Amino acid sequence: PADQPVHNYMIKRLDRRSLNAAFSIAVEALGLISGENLDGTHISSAMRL
Amino acid sequence: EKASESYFMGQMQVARTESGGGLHLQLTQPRANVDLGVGFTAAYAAAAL
Amino acid sequence: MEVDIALPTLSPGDLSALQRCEGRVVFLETLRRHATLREVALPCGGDVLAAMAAYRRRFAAVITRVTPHRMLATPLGVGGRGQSLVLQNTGPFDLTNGDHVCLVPPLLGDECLRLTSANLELRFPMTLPLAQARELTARVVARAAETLRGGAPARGADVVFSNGRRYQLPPPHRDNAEAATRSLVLNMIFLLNEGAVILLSLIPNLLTLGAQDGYANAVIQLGSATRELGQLVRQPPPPLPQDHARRFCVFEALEAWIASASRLGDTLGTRPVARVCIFDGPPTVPPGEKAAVVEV
Amino acid sequence: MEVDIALPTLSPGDLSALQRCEGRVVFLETLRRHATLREVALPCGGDVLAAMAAYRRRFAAVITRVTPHRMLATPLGVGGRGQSLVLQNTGPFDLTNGDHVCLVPPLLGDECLRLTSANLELRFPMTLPLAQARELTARVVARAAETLQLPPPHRDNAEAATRSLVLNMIFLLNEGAVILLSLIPNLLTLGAQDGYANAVIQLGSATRELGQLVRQPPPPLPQDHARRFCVFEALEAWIASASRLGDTLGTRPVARVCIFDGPPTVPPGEKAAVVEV
Amino acid sequence: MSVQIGNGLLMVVAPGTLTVGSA
Repeated sequence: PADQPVHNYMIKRLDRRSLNAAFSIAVEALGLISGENLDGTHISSAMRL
Repeated sequence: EKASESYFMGQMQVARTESGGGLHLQLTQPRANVDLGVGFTAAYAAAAL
Repeated sequence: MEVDIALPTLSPGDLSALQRCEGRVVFLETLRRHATLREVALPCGGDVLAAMAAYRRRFAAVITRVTPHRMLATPLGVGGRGQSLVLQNTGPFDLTNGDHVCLVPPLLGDECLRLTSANLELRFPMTLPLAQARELTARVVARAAETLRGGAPARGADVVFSNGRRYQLPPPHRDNAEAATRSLVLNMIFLLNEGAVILLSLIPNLLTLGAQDGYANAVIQLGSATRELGQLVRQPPPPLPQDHARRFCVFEALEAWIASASRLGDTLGTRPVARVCIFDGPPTVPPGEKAAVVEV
Repeated sequence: MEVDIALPTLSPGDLSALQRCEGRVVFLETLRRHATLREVALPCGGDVLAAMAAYRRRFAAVITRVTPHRMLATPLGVGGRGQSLVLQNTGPFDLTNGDHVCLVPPLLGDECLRLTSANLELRFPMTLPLAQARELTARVVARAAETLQLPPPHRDNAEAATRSLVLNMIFLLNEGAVILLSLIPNLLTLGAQDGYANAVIQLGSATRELGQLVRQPPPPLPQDHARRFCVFEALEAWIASASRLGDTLGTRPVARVCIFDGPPTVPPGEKAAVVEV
Repeated sequence: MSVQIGNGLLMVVAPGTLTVGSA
């Protein structure tokens, strides 16, 4: 006897990855960038820049 | 092939933590993927040695 | 600081069994922002010695909320100012308020979450107060030792009192193999025997002294200032020429024993990792439910 | 809190030398806020055992910055169990992520930072991982116990270390100890029927040369052997005493290395982050 | 009529720990 036409279903699950990277900033240079330790001199401005 | 892969990028975000004195900013990005074709859609040949 | 764990596609139903573990402590490898359940895992049955030794080469971390996507975890050692956290007690007996906790592997009848779905097993350690944890291992090994030499069948000493409810110390070779803790027994008995041997070889006359005066006077003058009977320790005979198969240098053995005893005494836990500071709750937490704690 | 170590004036030929020491640890005597450079200053090489015995009374402090005026520091452990800091690996061995660190006085001498501008010099201790500091202190105490890269002892403090050792050794022997000693043949006959048992016994274990020379009778029963039992007390004592042997001989570790980003290994002579325990 | 916008202020001053460590 003939074969009836066949039907089939299939599913694929997701795959999960991630990416990352570090950005560590120094200990003497953010409060010139945060302006806390900034003192008013013609020398510290250049260092903040 | 023309489209051998389905790819989803999540949303970037920052997670930060203090160590090594300074600040340690840590970028992350969750991302997922899953093939988009019945049967194999990629192969290699190993040409040289 | 916080790290999640890539939780593989396990199953329906069994995930709701993993969810029952929201206070157990698991050991990572390194502090990244992404781990995998594939690595934070041990054989459900393995020796307790090497597991206790591995518990140091790694970092500790507790399990906060677990979600079908992933479970989040917070480490213990690293951190700042000692934040608070929950710690589901799993021990054989409860832990009282205002004390310390230690982490020892499951010396007794093993427990493990047999994740049969993705074919892997998790083995969580135990949480015991320091006082009883310093001596439970001694109970296990003393039992094993008295069984070794074929002695009296029993004495009625396989019990430990704690907050009244006396524990029974379930019988051996019931849940685990007897070989689960035999390496610990060997490595701890052999070292003490070697220490006693080396000592008595240094001081031969130690035991022929007065059973109540010579020994006591020797110790009271040794712990005190430098009487030392000049050189109290005796002079050892010369050794063999290093090609004779019977060479025995006492001091080489002494160095070996010092090193090995240090290596053991380190990897035994017995160092507090956290301290209970419960507040607005029942005064003491029976075994099986969670409790508030501060890391040390 | 931040200890402030003051400085005299110095020639720039050595200020740049001291400036390259930004992660080494010093040893104060008191935890006053201010302190002068003369306070933290040891003589040149000498008395490794005595020096190690000195690190157990004063408490350490790592320095963090060097300005041409002052020199900051940090009390190592008085109030912090998570104070993330930096100290440079000044030993011969590189160290991996995870293990603790222990301070030991240097060897061979020649690791002395001489400042002729004030006729003083320092001796920064090296930093070793535990699994090796233990072996080092073991070798040194064992060698110095014989005189009842190798420097000799001085015999004026060796006896103190031998006392510290023999004391912990002698107090281990108790009524229980002889019971455990009564099975050395019963142990050796076991260490020949399986593999791991033969492995756990070392080769020159000084006890394979006892079960083959001396026989002992059944152990004498103790007094009141119907109520108490000695072996468990003996093993509790042994655990309690072995858990604090490296303390009385070497020194307790102070910090374990943690690294989030860089490669795990940090080769000698390079800075590396850490969290103190 | 007494609870948590000054008991607001009060609890969750919480999500501020760096106040960075760097100049």
